[PDB]
Amino acid sequence: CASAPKPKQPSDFNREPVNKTVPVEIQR
Amino acid sequence: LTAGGGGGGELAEKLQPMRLSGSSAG
Amino acid sequence: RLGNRDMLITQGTQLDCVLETRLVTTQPGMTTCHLTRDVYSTSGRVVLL
Amino acid sequence: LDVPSSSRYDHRIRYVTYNPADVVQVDTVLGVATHIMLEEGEQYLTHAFGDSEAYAFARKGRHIFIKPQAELANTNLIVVTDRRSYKFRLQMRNDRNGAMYELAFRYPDTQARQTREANARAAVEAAFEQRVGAYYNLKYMMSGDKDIAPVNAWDDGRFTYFKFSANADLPSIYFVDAEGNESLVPRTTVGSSNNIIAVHKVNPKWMIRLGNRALAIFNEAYDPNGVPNDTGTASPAVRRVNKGGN
Amino acid sequence: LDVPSSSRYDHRIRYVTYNPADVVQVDTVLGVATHIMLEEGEQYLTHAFGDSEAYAFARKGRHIFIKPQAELANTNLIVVTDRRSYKFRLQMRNDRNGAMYELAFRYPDTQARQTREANARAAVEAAFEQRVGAYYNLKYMMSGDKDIAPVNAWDDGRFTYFKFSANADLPSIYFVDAEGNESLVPRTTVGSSNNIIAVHKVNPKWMIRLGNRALAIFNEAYDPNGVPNDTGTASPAVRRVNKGGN
Repeated sequence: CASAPKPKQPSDFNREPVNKTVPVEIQR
Repeated sequence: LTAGGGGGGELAEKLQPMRLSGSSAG
Repeated sequence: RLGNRDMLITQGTQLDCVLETRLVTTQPGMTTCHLTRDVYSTSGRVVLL
Repeated sequence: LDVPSSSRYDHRIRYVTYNPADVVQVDTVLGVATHIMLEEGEQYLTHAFGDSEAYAFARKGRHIFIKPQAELANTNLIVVTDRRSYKFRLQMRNDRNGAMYELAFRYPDTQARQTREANARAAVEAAFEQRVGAYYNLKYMMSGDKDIAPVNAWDDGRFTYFKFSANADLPSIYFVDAEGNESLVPRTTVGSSNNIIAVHKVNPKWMIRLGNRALAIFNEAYDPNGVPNDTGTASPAVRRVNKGGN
Repeated sequence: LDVPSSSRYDHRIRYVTYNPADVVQVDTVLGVATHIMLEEGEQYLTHAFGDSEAYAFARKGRHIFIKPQAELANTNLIVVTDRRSYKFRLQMRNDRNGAMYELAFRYPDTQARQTREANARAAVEAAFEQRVGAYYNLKYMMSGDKDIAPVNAWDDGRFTYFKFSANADLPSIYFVDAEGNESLVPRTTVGSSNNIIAVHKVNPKWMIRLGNRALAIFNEAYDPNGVPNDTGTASPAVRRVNKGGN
């Protein structure tokens, strides 16, 4: 009546963009 | 056709160290 | 005395990596982990890993 | 009959290129021990003098010394080795002048090899660094724990990249298929400060974990088709051709 | 034909710079022993004499002694080690004047090397002691036990420093993640009086413990960006280059 705990799945609410600024390495 | 002393063993035994050889990067 | 304190990592320095693969002990296998911080020399002046 | 040529420093040091279809002239005077070069990693089998008593032969691995011990010794040497067979025409010189202290060789096919390979490697490295003809997708979302969120994320149709600032800790990156299982993808680190984690795939959803902190990455511009890897390498400008032959 | 050049104290000590394409002239005078000294750790393979009996040979490690022992000692020596092949033209001198007692082989390549790393080390140490061009944070608050209180705490953007007075014991320093669990960080001690403990990170929350007294340090000016460490060292003035090659 027990099993291996699963790692925490992150919530799906405060979704936002990752690249607030353009990366430099892109040469842009 | 052709040619051809050592007394007090217990404490002394545990206090025996291990020496581990270092390693060099490749 | 230690030879060169810039190219040498003394015993007991902490390598603080993060595990990659989930670990199950039922059968003998191998693991894999990746570091998360630069490992400085004992002199604290060189990146060694 | 080839003849070795004098070096520009002293005439007792001479070079000649190995030639399988011709013999090499060796001009020795009495009382000099000439040291033949045999090229590195050569396996001696057997030799054969014209007069076994004319010259003194001694071998220590790949070193060959020759010295006359007979008057008027005009003979030849035939040494068979791992690959080639050397042909010498020994001749005694009675003036005791113009000796050769050693004989060293030049191998044509070998130099044709190395000189080609250096150019090939330089060209290959240049091709890799000169990357051109690429597009980048920059549409990525996060959801979850922003404490370990990367500062940038993108892809180039073949590789997906992540960038973390100086004071963050490099997490692990996990493949997420459609169903929701997590799995592993190989990762490599590139960048000036090793702050760029590069995985070797493109996927609509990534998973980022560090201990008990989790974050999800969505690829909002997933391309089912992508650019085929027809060059056989991480660049469009380098082939991958088979030394294997067989 | 390289001519050995004598020292300015006596003519009996001569120096010669090596050459792969030149033989060495040695005018052996009767009744003297000549010392030939190899490279440090040169591994002896084989010799060869134009006359085994005109000269007497003895070796120990990288040391050689040669002596005339027969009339008209005019032959050649080809002594070969792992690295090279020396060539000596042994001409016996008749009037027993102008002896050499040792011969030295300075290798310009090795001297050029030895000069290089010494200057490099001096420059590296100077660069480290320069220590200029940095910003320093002092927005730090502490909570809990003040009997383990450091007297000053700060960070230079790559390391975090704590300073303790002379009369206190040096505690252990612990890293706090966002969640609240603690973990280890490498530490090093620096200073004239070993009263600064430096950790290899800047983090928002530090924990200090000693027995059953616990102290927490808040970094209240946390910089997620930080300064990337491209130079590969603790200071931006020194690079870290790959000697290993391959």
